Amino acid sequence: NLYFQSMSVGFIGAGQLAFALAKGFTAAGVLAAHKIMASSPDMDLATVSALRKMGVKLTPHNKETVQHSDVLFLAVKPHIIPFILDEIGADIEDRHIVVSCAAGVTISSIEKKLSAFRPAPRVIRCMTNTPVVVREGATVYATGTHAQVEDGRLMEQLLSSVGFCTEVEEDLIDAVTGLSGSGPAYAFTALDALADGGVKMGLPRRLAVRLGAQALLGAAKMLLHSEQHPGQLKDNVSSPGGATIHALHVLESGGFRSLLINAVEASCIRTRELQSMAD
Amino acid sequence: SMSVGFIGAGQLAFALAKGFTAAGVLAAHKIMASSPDMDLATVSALRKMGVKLTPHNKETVQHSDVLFLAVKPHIIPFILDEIGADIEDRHIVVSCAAGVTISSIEKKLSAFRPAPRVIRCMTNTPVVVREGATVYATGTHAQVEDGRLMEQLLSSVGFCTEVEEDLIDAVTGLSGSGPAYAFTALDALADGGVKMGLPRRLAVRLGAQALLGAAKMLLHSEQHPGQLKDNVSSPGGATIHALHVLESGGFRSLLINAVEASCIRTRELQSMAD
Amino acid sequence: SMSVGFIGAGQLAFALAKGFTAAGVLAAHKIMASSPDMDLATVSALRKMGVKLTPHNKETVQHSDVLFLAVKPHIIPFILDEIGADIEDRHIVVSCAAGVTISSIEKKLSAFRPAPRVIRCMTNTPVVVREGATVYATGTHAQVEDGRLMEQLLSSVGFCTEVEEDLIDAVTGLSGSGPAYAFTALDALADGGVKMGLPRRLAVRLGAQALLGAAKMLLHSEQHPGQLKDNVSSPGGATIHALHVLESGGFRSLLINAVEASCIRTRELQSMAD
Amino acid sequence: ENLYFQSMSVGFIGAGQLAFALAKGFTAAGVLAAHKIMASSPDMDLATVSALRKMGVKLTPHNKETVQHSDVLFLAVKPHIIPFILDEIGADIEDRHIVVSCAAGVTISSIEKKLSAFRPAPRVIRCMTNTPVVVREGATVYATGTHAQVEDGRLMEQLLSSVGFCTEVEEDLIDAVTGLSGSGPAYAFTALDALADGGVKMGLPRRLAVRLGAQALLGAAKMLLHSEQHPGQLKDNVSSPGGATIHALHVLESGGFRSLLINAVEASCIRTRELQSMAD
Amino acid sequence: NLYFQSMSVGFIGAGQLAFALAKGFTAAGVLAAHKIMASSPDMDLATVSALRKMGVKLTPHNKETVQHSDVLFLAVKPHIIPFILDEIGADIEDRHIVVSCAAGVTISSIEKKLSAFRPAPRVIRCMTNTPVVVREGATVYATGTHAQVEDGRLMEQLLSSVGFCTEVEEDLIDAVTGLSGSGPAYAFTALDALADGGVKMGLPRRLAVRLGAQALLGAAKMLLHSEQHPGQLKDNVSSPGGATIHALHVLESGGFRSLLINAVEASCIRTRELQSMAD
Ligand SMILES: NC(=O)C1=CN([C@@H]2O[C@H](COP(=O)(O)OP(=O)(O)OC[C@H]3O[C@@H](n4cnc5c(N)ncnc54)[C@H](O)[C@@H]3O)[C@@H](O)[C@H]2O)C=CC1
Ligand SMILES: NC(=O)C1=CN([C@@H]2O[C@H](COP(=O)(O)OP(=O)(O)OC[C@H]3O[C@@H](n4cnc5c(N)ncnc54)[C@H](O)[C@@H]3O)[C@@H](O)[C@H]2O)C=CC1
Ligand SMILES: NC(=O)C1=CN([C@@H]2O[C@H](COP(=O)(O)OP(=O)(O)OC[C@H]3O[C@@H](n4cnc5c(N)ncnc54)[C@H](O)[C@@H]3O)[C@@H](O)[C@H]2O)C=CC1
Ligand SMILES: NC(=O)C1=CN([C@@H]2O[C@H](COP(=O)(O)OP(=O)(O)OC[C@H]3O[C@@H](n4cnc5c(N)ncnc54)[C@H](O)[C@@H]3O)[C@@H](O)[C@H]2O)C=CC1
Ligand SMILES: NC(=O)C1=CN([C@@H]2O[C@H](COP(=O)(O)OP(=O)(O)OC[C@H]3O[C@@H](n4cnc5c(N)ncnc54)[C@H](O)[C@@H]3O)[C@@H](O)[C@H]2O)C=CC1
Ligand SMILES: O=C(O)[C@H]1CCCS1
Ligand SMILES: O=C(O)[C@H]1CCCS1
Ligand SMILES: O=C(O)[C@H]1CCCS1
Ligand SMILES: O=C(O)[C@H]1CCCS1
Ligand SMILES: O=C(O)[C@H]1CCCS1
Repeated sequence: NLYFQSMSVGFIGAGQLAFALAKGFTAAGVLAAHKIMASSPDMDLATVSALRKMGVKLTPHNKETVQHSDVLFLAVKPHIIPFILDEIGADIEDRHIVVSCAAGVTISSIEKKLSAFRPAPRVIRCMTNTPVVVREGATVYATGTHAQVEDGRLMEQLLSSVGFCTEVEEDLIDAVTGLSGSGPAYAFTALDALADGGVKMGLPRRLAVRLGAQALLGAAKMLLHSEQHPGQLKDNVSSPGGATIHALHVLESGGFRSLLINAVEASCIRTRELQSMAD
Repeated sequence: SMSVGFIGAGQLAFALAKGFTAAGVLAAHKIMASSPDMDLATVSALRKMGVKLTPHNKETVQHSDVLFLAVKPHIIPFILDEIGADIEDRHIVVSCAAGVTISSIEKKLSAFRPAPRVIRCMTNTPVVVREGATVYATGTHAQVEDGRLMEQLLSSVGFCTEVEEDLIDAVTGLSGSGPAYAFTALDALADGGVKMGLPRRLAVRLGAQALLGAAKMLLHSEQHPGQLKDNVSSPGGATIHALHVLESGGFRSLLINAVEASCIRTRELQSMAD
Repeated sequence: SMSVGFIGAGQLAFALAKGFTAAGVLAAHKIMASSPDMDLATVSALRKMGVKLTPHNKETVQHSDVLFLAVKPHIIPFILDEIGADIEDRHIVVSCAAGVTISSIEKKLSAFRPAPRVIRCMTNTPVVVREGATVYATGTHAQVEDGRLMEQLLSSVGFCTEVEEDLIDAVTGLSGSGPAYAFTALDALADGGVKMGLPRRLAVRLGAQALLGAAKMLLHSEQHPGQLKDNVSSPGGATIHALHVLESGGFRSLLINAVEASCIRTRELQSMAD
Repeated sequence: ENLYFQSMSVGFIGAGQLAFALAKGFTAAGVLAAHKIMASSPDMDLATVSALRKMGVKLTPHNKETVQHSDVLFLAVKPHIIPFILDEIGADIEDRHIVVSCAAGVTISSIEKKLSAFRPAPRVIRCMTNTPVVVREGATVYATGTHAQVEDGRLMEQLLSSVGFCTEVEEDLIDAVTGLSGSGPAYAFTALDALADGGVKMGLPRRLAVRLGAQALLGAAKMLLHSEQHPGQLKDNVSSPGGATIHALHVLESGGFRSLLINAVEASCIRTRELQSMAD
Repeated sequence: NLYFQSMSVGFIGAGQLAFALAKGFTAAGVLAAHKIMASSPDMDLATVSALRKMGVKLTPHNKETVQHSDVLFLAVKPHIIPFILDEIGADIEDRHIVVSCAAGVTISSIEKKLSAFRPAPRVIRCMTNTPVVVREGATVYATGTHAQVEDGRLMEQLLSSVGFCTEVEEDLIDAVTGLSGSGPAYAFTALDALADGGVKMGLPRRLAVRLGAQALLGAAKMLLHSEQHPGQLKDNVSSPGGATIHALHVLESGGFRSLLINAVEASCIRTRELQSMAD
């Protein structure tokens, strides 16, 4: 029974993430679409067209988003953030909570830019992922220097309506980016390959995609609702000498586990590397 | 009414001049190319087509309105110092050299006359069959009509779109080097056909036709390349068995490696220039 | 004046009917296709084009002069037992099924009427953009004009040549499965473009255009694919660096592996049929 | 012929494998009398020295004697020895000398800098050759230095063409030539050893396998040199569809055979550049 | 000063090998081109066009080649040999020496076919390679049951005019096929790759191809003219710590030697496998 009646939300940037969050927020019923505004310099985007059909207000002018909004999501690519902050810094007011969703971009770099215009900008940094669009996101956030305690509580309330959400220290966010930020892409890759495996063994592609996705969804839910180690859940599937343990062996023979560690590491390191180039 | 020149009379200049004249947008007599070796195979070819040839880059500049630089990247600075005093208000200088930045070209030419009109492009050899892939970036002093003239000319020999200059090194790694990746693949596919009993000539023809048709399908489709792949393979069938052996060798990762390596080498060469 | 039927209304039947009608060689109303699932996506598409649809394979046979079999290979014997008593002296039966031999088809149809006119072909999905690659072999009772009619029809949607039947399983591994190899390559090349900073849409477009143009160059050239590769790479340049990383992963061997695996699976499936 | 009646005196500083191979080639070509060649080394107990002596080449421990004897003077010592050599006999280089450095990686610039401290216009040529000059099938490139006369390059090409292929190049290609044709014979000997092992594994006597493998390589190389066709086209002409050769080419491809040869040319070229950076 | 004045040579098959041998024989001066006849069912072949320009007599009819010829080379693909022998078996005469160049095809299988028409066919089996076209071939031959001692001597004389030639026991020929029969293709592959290596390091392709080919030619000649082991010749190239030994290491790290053994083995095994399918 959650609903933010006095809250206006804006998105600077109207792409994949702004669409996913706006769709998730409106489906959760915590925000009416007409209380959301998004800005983009390209109104011929498929996400812009989708946001319009939801009822979200659209404008080319970032200043209009700022003037409309209380909670302001920065949903542009990381290298665009400093340009955005230069553009609307003079328009940030005491009432604004600035939530940066940009990969890698530090609270410090945002606060430095905005502080040149008005002291004490209220800044929150978050890392989320596209499954907020089906209200099953994974979101972490860190509060900035001037964020009030009620600001973090409000953001956790809002972002919990579209999936898991918890506060972290900011120095964990680049690693979260490599795990759950990039994570859905690892899963989409895995599901494409599992479906290819099903097709190879005789299944129609449509059925293979449905079954592989249901298997992943079910297993993830089991782990979330269980207190047992994933190794123990794995042990429950494989009967001695059976089909599953034969398949697990071929995964191990290819270093399957190491590839996933490699992936989380590479996304995290690239996230750190990009920000060091920014600074 | 346009007059076009090429500094350099090698593979790219031939490919572009053959495409332009085949497209009809340019008559061979409006094209002049220069090279210090007038006994080159490509120079002989351009002569048969009707293109004017000269050893003197100054003559090419004097006749051209649009001037293409089609020499190797390390030669661009030498060329710019030889012809810089000959550039005029009318000239559009189109650099085709891999890696060479608009800034480096504009710096050299500005020592002689301010506001040189510079465009940088990355194209590829299939312009010779009017199926090239071309991107271009406009310089500080290019007029808006300069970019439109450029896009009109290069669209006649393939795909053409404007990009920001900071994308061009990556384009080089993808569509600039791309034809070589395809020629390697076609040689190997033909070897596979021969191993399974096909005459070499038929294998080359079938492999090339298969790649051409698939590329055309993807260009004409709004569907994802993975969806088009799913349409080929029946469950349990021959295609999905072959796709597995490609995946087992990391086929996808090799092509990613290639684009990266070409792009990185392009960036590395230009850092050496600067 | 020709009437064409398809038994099966799936991906291949759609692709061939779209190519035929786009080529102008066949009006959509002269084509009938049958399928047991009239709520298929491809069946809806054929209906929009003007193709006649029916659930009854007998109706397709009754209207067709040329009859394409475009069902999965394990279904061919079932189809031949359902329609065998309906084949006539006028019919040319064109089997498109992977692996299925002319001998197996002629044996089944001969139980009903002697001298069935049978042609086996291997084509691919790019017939839908009239750039298919098709081979065909004529059966024991096909007249000489039957092969010429077949080549005329299939040349309208791509390359077409007659082969001995014992080459068709290898052709399957090369140009039949080939589009899937190209779609995989194009997905990966686009990923490489994105890694180096290109938007995904531009990377897909440039990669596909590069492969299309290179394939067209090879088809229009008498030069060896290795010679065309040599023309792309400058000494020390970006392309030769990328070619090295392809060679280091055994890129060529993977494509040979793929053709072999598809051909072998085709042979294996037909041995299972027999 | 014309070079023979030129009665050239040749010297080698260094009496090792390259000096032996060149001396053997020049004398077998009839361009030089063995006794018009002089070679020096501090180690007069080397096998190459005994072979040179048996040939009739003049041997001396004293590099100055080689210089004074010579009209064309080959520097055939290890790359890191070249600067010591140039310090030692630099004062003995005369205006009549053509100094030909064979040393891997050593630049014309580095040599001219040493020698210019003594006479102002030392005539320097840099070359890269290989051991098959010993059977007059060498592969040789050379670049002319700042003060080499046009006749000096032509004389050098005449001389080195008598023992194989020879062509002028820009100096900045020579490190790459080193990795290809300089080191190349060692790749070929490795390949010939391995091909012979393959012959032996399949049942051939070793002597026959070595002979057939070497003859195969020689004939294939000669074909390519005498053909205007691409090596891939010549390869295509060997393999029938489904046949033995295309099966063998597949297993080469599956091992990255091509990439190994690229790796080798690269590795030798890079090592050549890396040593010279250590020098300069 | 060799010349076979009373010898007429025929080729059944007018493809790559017939062209290479006819070009080699005529360049050696041991045969006039007009004393050579070749037959093929396809007179629109590039090799047929090349043979015509040399002066070689051409016919579509294999029977004409047989009637013209004394020495008859079978230069068709191995699976065509039994069809050929059926076709012209009745036309073999006492004077004919039948030389089969077909990979894998045994003397026994040829003699069995031809003996059904006339006893004691004179059969020689040979394995050669395309460098006979530059008179640097590598050829072995085995004499059949009814070949006279002068027949082998004559064939060794003829084939020695286009390269190395020696007699072997027939059971060595499949292995020779894997080594020197297929060998030129291994070399063309190696030269293409070496040239790519030169281009990568800055050489023009034309120069790189010329230098790589000269290097291989020179090294092979050195080995042929030396009594030393190839390992010893290799040692003479590499100075301690130098460029060559660095390159040899990277070849060894990739198992370069094993790939060449693999190749000879695979060609030999395929040659045996094909013939077992023939029989
Ligand atoms: N897509 C994902 O999976 C997630 C993305 N993120 C972060 O969200 C941000 C955006 O990601 P996507 O939405 O995927 O990017 P996207 O590229 O889909 O949308 C980007 C939007 O920014 C707009 N834009 C460009 N310049 C602008 C300007 N000057 N003012 C306003 N809008 C401008 C573009 O027109 C486009 O609408 C990035 O920083 C990314 O790290 C974080 C979590 C997950
Ligand atoms: N060939 C390709 O696939 C493409 C090449 N490019 C770029 O085009 C340029 C040349 O490419 P290619 O034509 O392949 O090189 P190329 O080597 O075939 O032709 C180069 C031409 O420049 C001439 N040249 C050398 N010095 C000269 C001088 N001082 N004045 C005038 N002409 C001179 C050479 O004689 C030769 O004719 C390079 O910058 C390359 O990056 C870009 C896209 C594709
Ligand atoms: N899709 C491709 O890339 C190509 C496929 N082929 C061959 O074409 C045939 C089919 O290929 P796709 O169209 O991809 O299969 P598909 O599965 O897309 O269409 C198969 C059609 O057969 C219909 N069908 C099933 N049982 C039937 C019956 N008893 N009577 C009539 N119709 C029936 C199915 O309902 C479906 O519409 C296969 O033999 C395949 O080897 C050959 C070349 C290329
Ligand atoms: N061996 C080869 O394959 C080729 C060698 N080269 C170059 O030729 C040069 C020598 O090569 P190798 O003859 O193989 O070396 P090597 O070591 O066989 O002969 C070197 C000779 O230098 C002599 N030497 C050492 N210090 C000396 C000094 N202070 N004064 C005079 N002589 C001295 C040694 O005693 C020995 O006789 C090297 O620079 C190498 O890069 C280049 C082309 C091919
Ligand atoms: N190309 C090579 O590197 C070498 C090939 N060989 C052997 O030589 C034989 C031929 O090899 P290539 O010449 O490369 O084949 P190829 O395919 O170049 O020439 C084959 C010739 O046979 C002709 N032919 C087909 N049916 C015929 C018939 N019924 N009567 C007469 N001629 C007919 C074809 O029209 C063509 O002219 C094969 O058995 C092969 O094993 C042996 C040593 C080396
Ligand atoms: O014992 C096994 O592995 C079976 C149970 C899980 C699916 S297969
Ligand atoms: O894989 C399949 O189902 C067939 C499709 C066309 C070539 S093989
Ligand atoms: O490799 C090269 O020399 C350039 C050719 C076009 C793309 S990069
Ligand atoms: O077709 C082939 O591969 C044979 C040719 C000569 C060596 S084996
Ligand atoms: O010592 C070395 O390896 C040099 C001699 C051969 C070419 S490079």
